Amino acid sequence: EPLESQYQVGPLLGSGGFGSVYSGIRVSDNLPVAIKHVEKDRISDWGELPNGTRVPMEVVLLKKVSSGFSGVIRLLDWFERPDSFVLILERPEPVQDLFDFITERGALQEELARSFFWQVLEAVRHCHNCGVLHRDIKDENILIDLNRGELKLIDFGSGALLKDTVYTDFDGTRVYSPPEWIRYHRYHGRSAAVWSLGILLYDMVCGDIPFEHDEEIIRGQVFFRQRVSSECQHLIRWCLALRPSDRPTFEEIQNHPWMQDVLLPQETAEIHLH
Ligand SMILES: FC(F)(F)Oc1cccc(-n2nnc3ccc(NCC4CCNCC4)nc32)c1
Repeated sequence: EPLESQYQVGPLLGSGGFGSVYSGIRVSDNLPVAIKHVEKDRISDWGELPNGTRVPMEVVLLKKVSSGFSGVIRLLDWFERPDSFVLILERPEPVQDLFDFITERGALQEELARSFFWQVLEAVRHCHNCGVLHRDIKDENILIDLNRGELKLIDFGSGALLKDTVYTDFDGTRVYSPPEWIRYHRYHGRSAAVWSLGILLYDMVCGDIPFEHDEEIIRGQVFFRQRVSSECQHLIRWCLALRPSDRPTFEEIQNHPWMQDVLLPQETAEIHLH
């Protein structure tokens, strides 16, 4: 079979709502890869490629964003099996997700959080550009290429095609979901994304997410548990405005005073990762 011969399976890296993910190598050129299995019965959202073939939405979305270079994990190949689909994905090495990174480091220095957050913004802009809404932005779905200091977005399994009309479905992470989802089961793509970016930024500079319960999300009152500059607090509170239309655009986020003078990825690595 074209799967078992082209790739050499290694250790299981993780398992969960996303399926089972294995470390692996492409046998030809020894490129490191990740091998992700999803059972068909466990798949909720289906999509279709330009031709007839019906695939997981995730494959559709990944092909739309996997063109060229970016802060998005590249889809190298996919295979269909009788009861599952198998995805072949890029694997940086060495690598660590941002969740684990924050677990080990605690709250991030603002200089480091600025660099990370900037790269997340460019990746998300890229997705929206390609007509893709990720819908599950959070520290676990962000990989750090430790050598290069480059961040990479992963797991489009809760994603959707970007549209200008309302969304009434959501299967991403609840504590990163906006108050309009909690209260009305309605949200629009960009402003729901910006809310989750606000959660992420708080997570980075405080070492934990700001809200646990539905009622806290709805109240939208932000308490800073760690020392954070006034400019950073302001950006966070702006992303977390209760009224969707009160939140910044990607452009306003990147023109914010706190976002100025970002480090390059490589110097971020030299100063903070090496
Ligand atoms: F971490 C590795 F790079 F080694 O693993 C990869 C490499 C490339 C892609 C992925 N992906 N892509 N979608 C994923 C969904 C879940 C997932 N789970 C294992 C990770 C382990 C640590 N980081 C968060 C989850 N990995 C995924 C995982």
